[PDB]
Amino acid sequence: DSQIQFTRHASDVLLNLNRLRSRDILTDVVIVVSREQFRAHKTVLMACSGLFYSIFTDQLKRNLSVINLDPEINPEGFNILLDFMYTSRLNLREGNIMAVMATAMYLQMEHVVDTCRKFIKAS
Amino acid sequence: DSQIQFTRHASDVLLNLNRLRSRDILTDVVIVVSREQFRAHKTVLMACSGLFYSIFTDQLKRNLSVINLDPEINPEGFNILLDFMYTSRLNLREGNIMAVMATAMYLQMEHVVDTCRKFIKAS
Ligand SMILES: Cn1cc(C#CCn2cnc3c(c(/C=C/C(N)=O)cn3CC(=O)Nc3ccncc3Cl)c2=O)cn1
Ligand SMILES: Cn1cc(C#CCn2cnc3c(c(/C=C/C(N)=O)cn3CC(=O)Nc3ccncc3Cl)c2=O)cn1
Repeated sequence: DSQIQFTRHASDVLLNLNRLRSRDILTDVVIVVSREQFRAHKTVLMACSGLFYSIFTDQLKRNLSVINLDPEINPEGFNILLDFMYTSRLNLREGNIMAVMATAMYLQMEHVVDTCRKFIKAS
Repeated sequence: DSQIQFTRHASDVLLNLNRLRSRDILTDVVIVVSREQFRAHKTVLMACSGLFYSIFTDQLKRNLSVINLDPEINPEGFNILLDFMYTSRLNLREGNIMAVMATAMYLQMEHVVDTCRKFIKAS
């Protein structure tokens, strides 16, 4: 009938999902990146990453509780991207850009990769 | 270091969460409303509703897979609100406003209740 749009709702949801992550509430996977580990919600990972979408949509892998990433992936770059997934904010710096871009390619995050390219273009 | 804001990210996440709901992927609770049932992600419910937050944050209830709502709750009003949670869009109409408002009070959704009040004020 009469539709009403709430402009802050999606950001408020994402904030609250991040609050749950910070309390480890209903997290259902650990992502292992070399010597570090990061806990998350599979649904958020799938929503933000083609790699995680492809993993958890397969019935064969959906119920995995631990995912080991490629040993070459930089844990800092992963952490930057995980925080982006839950905040919409990307901490890109000359000192991290290459690792973040390579990690975003691996995670299949095309908009982040494109933004990294724009960052390179802007020096 | 250098922070970059992605303005469409939160809405894109929510869209993808709704796509998962529509495929029943990683849904982990059924909400029973009289003769109808609705499947959802607990994390989204907790993010959007004080009632569901209070239920699932308690360790006693966190692992419940079925929640029976009060038998007085209107399934249409619940469905409208569940769709709002996953879309940011509220379908309010003269024919549903009272049931939606009462349901939003029960679900502890203050911004929706306030919007219902504004709808009443605007006739
Ligand atoms: C080498 N290389 C490959 C790539 C790539 C790619 C394509 N690509 C696939 N998938 C994606 C993104 C994405 C956005 C991330 C961002 N902000 O950049 C989020 N996803 C998951 C998704 O679409 N999930 C979904 C779909 C439908 N229904 C339910 C769900 Cl959960 C995404 O960008 C970059 N470099
Ligand atoms: C009788 N009556 C009582 C009320 C009420 C109330 C307060 N109230 C409590 N809770 C809420 C809302 C809310 C917004 C919904 C909307 N769009 O209107 C979302 N929540 C869950 C939440 O804050 N979750 C959360 C918090 C912290 N950390 C993690 C998480 Cl998941 C919320 O409005 C209305 N009528």
